[PDB]
Amino acid sequence: STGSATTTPIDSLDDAYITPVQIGTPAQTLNLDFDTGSSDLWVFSSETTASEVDGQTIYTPSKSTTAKLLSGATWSISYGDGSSSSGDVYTDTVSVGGLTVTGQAVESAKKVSSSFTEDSTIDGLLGLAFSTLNTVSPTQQKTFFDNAKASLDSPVFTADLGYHAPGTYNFGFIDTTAYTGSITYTAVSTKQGFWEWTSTGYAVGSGTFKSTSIDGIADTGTTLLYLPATVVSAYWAQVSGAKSSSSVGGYVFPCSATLPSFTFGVGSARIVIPGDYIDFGPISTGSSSCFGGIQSSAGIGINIFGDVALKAAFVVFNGATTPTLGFASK
Repeated sequence: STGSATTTPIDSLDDAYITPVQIGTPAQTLNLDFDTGSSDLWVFSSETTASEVDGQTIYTPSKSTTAKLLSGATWSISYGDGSSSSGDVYTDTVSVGGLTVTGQAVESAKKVSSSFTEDSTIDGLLGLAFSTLNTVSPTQQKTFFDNAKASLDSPVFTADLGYHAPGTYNFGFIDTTAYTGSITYTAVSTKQGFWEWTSTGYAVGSGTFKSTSIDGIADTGTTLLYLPATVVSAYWAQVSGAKSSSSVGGYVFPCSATLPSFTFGVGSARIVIPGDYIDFGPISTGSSSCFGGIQSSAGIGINIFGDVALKAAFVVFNGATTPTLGFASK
């Protein structure tokens, strides 16, 4: 079996991407944030505190003839940004782009943090990291990909995120028309539950490539590219007027600037992030100071190849017995 679904930026800055997911019988369609950095499928629901719901589409399990309360099960998660959510658990039928899993754990929110409430375009998350990170207690639950794996033509999913435009998540096959040249595969560590790999280095604009090992995670659920402070300093040094701002919380730059590209290494291959992808617009409405898309990972504790990097590539999440990651230009 295979599945294929279109993923859409939630706003003009590509702050995140949503993908339609069918849950329950009859189908209830929710727009979820596919997140290769976490492993819970959770949704706004009929159970969510009313004051915490503001424009989102909810899952109503009492209206699904295939929904079953998972007795005694609860979940609670806190994300790298500082947001969180929690509730109970149903099992139900979940389909993505024509691919169906029966008995998927659907985590129903009773509480969500303000940042979720304030984001009317995201109805929940669909986690695609490794199931070892799933927060359901007392019995851990499997991710959608893990449940589907055995049925897929090939145990893979691919992420093809667009710059200011729609893209695609495919399950079970590689669309050879979606990329240029070849796919370079690179080793993955699952020891932290993430799609964790090691980049072979970087370049800034037309500058010389610096060979250096950068350990990080491929994370569709993170907007920006978070790298070591030395690397990030080297990048913003090439932008006149750029500076790290304590008050804003990162590197900012004059909106009139033209940004250089940023290249990262995958083995001997190279992925080029166009400079336009690194512009996240005014820090506040009407300001001529703009927020940068490459930021320091110091104090995160891990480097993050988020959307800024991944949308410059066709990315293969290979879930074979020994997982690997593949990157191609497009």
